[PDB]
Amino acid sequence: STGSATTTPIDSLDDAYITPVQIGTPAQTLNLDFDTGSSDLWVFSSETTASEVDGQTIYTPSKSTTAKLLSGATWSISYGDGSSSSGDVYTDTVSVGGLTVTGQAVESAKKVSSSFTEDSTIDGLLGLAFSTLNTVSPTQQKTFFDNAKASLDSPVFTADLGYHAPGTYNFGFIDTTAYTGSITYTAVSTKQGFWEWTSTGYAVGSGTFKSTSIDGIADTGTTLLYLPATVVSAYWAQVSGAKSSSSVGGYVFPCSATLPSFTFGVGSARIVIPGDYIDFGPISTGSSSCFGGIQSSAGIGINIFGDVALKAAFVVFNGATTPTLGFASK
Ligand SMILES: O=C(CNCc1ccccc1)Nc1scc(-c2ccccc2)c1C(=O)NCc1ccccc1
Repeated sequence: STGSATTTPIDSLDDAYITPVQIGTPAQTLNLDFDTGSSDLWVFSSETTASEVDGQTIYTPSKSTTAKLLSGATWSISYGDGSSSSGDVYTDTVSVGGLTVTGQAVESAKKVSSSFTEDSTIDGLLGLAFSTLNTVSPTQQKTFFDNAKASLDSPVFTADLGYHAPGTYNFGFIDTTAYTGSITYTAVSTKQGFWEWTSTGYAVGSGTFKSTSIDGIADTGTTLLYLPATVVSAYWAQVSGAKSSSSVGGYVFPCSATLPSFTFGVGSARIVIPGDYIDFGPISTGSSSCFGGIQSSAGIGINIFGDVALKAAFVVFNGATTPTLGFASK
């Protein structure tokens, strides 16, 4: 089997991408944030505290004839922004572009934190990291990809995120028309539960490529590109007036600037992020100070190749017995 679905930016800055997902019988369609940095499929629901729902579409398990409460199961997650959610668990039928998994754990939110409530465009997350990170207790549950993978023509999914435009998630096949040149595959460590790999270096604009190992994760659920402070300083040094602001919480730059590209290495291959991808607009409405799309990972503990990086590439998440990651230019 295979599946394909279009993924769409939630706003004009590409802060995140949402992909429609069918849950239950009859189908309830929710727009989920496909997240290769986490492993829970969780949704706003009829059980979510009413005050914490503000425009999201909810899953109502009582209206699904295939929903079954998973007895005694709960879940609870927190993310790096201090945001969180928790609730109970149903199994139900879940489909992405007709690719169907029966018995998928659907984690129904009883509580969500303010950042989720305040974002009306995201009805939940669909995790695509490794199932070792799934938070369901006392019995850990499998991701949608793990449940689907044996049925797929090939045990893979691909992310083709657009810059200020829709893109595509494919499951089970490689669309060889979606990229240029060849796909360069690179080794993955699953020890922390992520699609963790090692970039071979970087360049800023037309500058000299620096060969240096940069360990990080391919994370579709993170907006920006988080890299070591030395690398990030090298980038922003090329933008007149750019500086790290403690109060804002990262590098800001004059909105009138033209941003240079940023290149990262995948083996001997090179992925070029155009400068415009690195502009996240005014820090507050009407400001002429703009927020940078490349930021320091110093306080994170891990580098994150988030959407800023991934959207410059066609990315293969290869879930063979020994997983690997593939990157191609596009
Ligand atoms: O958690 C993820 C992937 N899920 C991102 C997500 C999606 C929707 C809503 C909320 C979050 N990736 C990882 S791995 C490690 C971190 C991290 C980040 C900051 C501090 C400590 C750990 C993050 C993460 O939270 N990414 C999103 C993010 C939020 C705020 C600031 C930077 C990055």
